[PDB]
Amino acid sequence: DIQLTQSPSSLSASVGDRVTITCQASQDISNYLNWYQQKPGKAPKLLIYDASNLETGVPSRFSASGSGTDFTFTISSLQPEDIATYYCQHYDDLPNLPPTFGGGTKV
Amino acid sequence: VQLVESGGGLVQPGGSLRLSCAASGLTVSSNYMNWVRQAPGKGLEWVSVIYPGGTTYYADSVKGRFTISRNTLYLEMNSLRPEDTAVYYCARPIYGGNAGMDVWGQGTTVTVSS
Amino acid sequence: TNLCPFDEVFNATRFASVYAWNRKRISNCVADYSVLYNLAPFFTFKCYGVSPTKLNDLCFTNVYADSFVIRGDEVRQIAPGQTGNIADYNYKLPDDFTGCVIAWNSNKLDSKVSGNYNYLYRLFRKSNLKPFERDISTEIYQAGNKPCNGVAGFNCYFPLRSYSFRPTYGVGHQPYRVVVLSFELLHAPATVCGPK
Repeated sequence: DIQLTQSPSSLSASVGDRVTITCQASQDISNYLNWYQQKPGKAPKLLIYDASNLETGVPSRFSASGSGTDFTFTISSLQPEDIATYYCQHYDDLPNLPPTFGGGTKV
Repeated sequence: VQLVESGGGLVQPGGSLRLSCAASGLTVSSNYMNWVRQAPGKGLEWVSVIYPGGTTYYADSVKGRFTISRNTLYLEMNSLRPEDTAVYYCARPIYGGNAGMDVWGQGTTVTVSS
Repeated sequence: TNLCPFDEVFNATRFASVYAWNRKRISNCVADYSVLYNLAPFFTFKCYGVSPTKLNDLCFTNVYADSFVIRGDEVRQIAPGQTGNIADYNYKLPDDFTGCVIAWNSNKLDSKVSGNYNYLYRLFRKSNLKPFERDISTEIYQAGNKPCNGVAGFNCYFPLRSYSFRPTYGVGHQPYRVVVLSFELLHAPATVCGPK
């Protein structure tokens, strides 16, 4: 089935510098992309649900837009309060491809 | 909206166990209930899902050994293997284009001791 | 002189959506059932019950024909003994079946640069679909105990959603056109079968 790999997980950087994460696909997915922002000890909450479109209710401090089978997500600047871990997700339940989770990156 | 879970603890291998994800305030009759588990220090996994109609799809690892029962949600065990532990989560994943679908449970625990 | 208008079914500019499929009765024909294979390059040709050679020999009364448009990967769901999203809420196929299924690609004709948002499909429903019925009406769908108000907010949905097509997707998500034939048990004298 689809196999997902990500950028190097152990990324730490000073404030004001963009941080980039890349999600890769194996069996030709199409815009079936979610970004489940997660925090230690708590259940993940949806942040990006369909490709470029963003979830309403959060200030626009995250840049995410793409299509095809290779996707990129960028943070313009990382405030200290926003340190968390971010995953990659392909949502589906059809018999052809089951859903999978990525490796996960710690910022 | 709110979800509640209960049950889980000490158990011996070879003996079944019952998880009661008793939902409150959410219509369990017609919703895409989903079960996902979080191994300790590892990545998340997917287990099973249910449609509004009677339908069950299972992951690769749990082969014909898990059962999900549809105002409450139930899960059952069968000959629990040594390679099974950690927290479980009841999920109502986003379907369609509307926003606000995702709601998740707090947590649980399971361990095979003697 | 009177042949079934298979050309009308096979060559139609506009095809019906999945949730509202067409059914057409066929009676009083002599029809070339063998013309299909050499009619045009067909990517798939699969039938049940009767082998290809016995169609023009065995003689039937009435014929049922249906046609719609689905994406590439969900061709396998149209078969007895299979379950899924389409097989449960869009088009249910009975346990027994004596008809054939023909599915061919139509990527070039419909998908323009802007895309085709005309096609639709149904995603939410309360219960399974009985064999062989057709639905067109759409209305609010509630997921909460509180009765649904006029405004669909935080507990009320719009059950219908559409597709989007571009020429440059992959092989699996390109559009396809599906035509299903069927046969029926008879007690009136037969009327439709092969030429000599």
